[PDB]
Amino acid sequence: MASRILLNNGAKMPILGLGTWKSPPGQVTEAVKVAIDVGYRHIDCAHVYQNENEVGVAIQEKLREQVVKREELFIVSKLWCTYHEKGLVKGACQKTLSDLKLDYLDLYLIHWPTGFKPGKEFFPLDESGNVVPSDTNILDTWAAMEELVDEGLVKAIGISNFNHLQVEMILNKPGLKYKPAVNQIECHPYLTQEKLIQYCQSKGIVVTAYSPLGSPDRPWAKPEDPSLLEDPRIKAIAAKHNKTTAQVLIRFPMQRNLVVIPKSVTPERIAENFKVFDFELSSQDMTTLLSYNRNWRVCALLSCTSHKDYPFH
Ligand SMILES: NC(=O)C1=CN([C@@H]2O[C@H](COP(=O)(O)OP(=O)(O)OC[C@H]3O[C@@H](n4cnc5c(N)ncnc54)[C@H](OP(=O)(O)O)[C@@H]3O)[C@@H](O)[C@H]2O)C=CC1
Ligand SMILES: O=C(O)COc1cc(F)ccc1C(=S)NCc1ccc(Br)cc1F
Repeated sequence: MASRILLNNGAKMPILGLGTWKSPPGQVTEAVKVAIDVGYRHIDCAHVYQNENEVGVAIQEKLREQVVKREELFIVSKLWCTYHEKGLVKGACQKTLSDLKLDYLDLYLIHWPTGFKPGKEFFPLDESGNVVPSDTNILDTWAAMEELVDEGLVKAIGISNFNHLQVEMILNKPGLKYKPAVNQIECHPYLTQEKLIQYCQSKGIVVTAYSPLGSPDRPWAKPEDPSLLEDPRIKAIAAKHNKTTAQVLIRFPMQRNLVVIPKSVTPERIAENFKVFDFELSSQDMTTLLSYNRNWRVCALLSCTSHKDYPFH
């Protein structure tokens, strides 16, 4: 399969990227170096992941090594919730740029639709454990994102964890200058996202699927939770194709015209997850995988559920 998808900013985005949430800082530099060596050209980052400096060391070394050219990389990061303020967005982007050793990002996302009170804490809480909101809305945050394009800091802007009505708000913004290029959302066989995907695709927004393996390392995992990688129905499809279950789980979103960003810090798995361009799931395989939907989310957070803009129900 073709390795890149065309965005509505005219640029092409690699459909397979390396995720970096939870990648330890002492491991992620090697992970990214290995990823680039074995063919990855897209890295998904975020300031809140607390490892962009170390990701950046890897990127810079591979650029300095001339393993790749900067134009061939597609580096994504995300504006954290405590920086949804006019006067904070540029500096947040610039900190990410400085950490990543870059002079531009290929794509910068509003990480979650919810703004939180600015300050040192990423999740400022009241004394009863509720997140403390910001008054700033997604439209004003979007205007701030548009300025970053116009200043040359980012080539594309987009959104993440926006629900249907929030995407629509963005698209219906008075005076909208740049449409979102991407909506990055959780998506896998247990949370198949057909409705939100069709809406976004119908509007020309590319969807990136996060947690495609079900985020087995999520810190709130419980032993009784469903496990994609261990689901014998998925293992059976993998066996039929002489591929791993992870490879099926990665190929699945690719054939839905999604971008997908599996995370690993294990060199062998980083390579395994890239070897997904030489096999095809049938339509029956695809529909069978879709049938496993159970509306199950890795990423949700009780402390944020009363925020006016919390996306999920
Ligand atoms: N926008 C947002 O709000 C969010 C964005 N994301 C992004 O999406 C990325 C991917 O999602 P994430 O939640 O990290 O989880 P994934 O679904 O990518 O699962 C990662 C886990 O799977 C393991 N794994 C990777 N490859 C294999 C394999 N071939 N066989 C078996 N196990 C494997 C990893 O282990 P190991 O590393 O030990 O090899 C790790 O424990 C994130 O890292 C982040 O970049 C994720 C959540 C939210
Ligand atoms: O968020 C990520 O990329 C990956 O996950 C995280 C990554 C981090 F570095 C820190 C926290 C999270 C959490 S707890 N994320 C879930 C979450 C955060 C905010 C809101 Br609004 C809702 C929500 F569900």
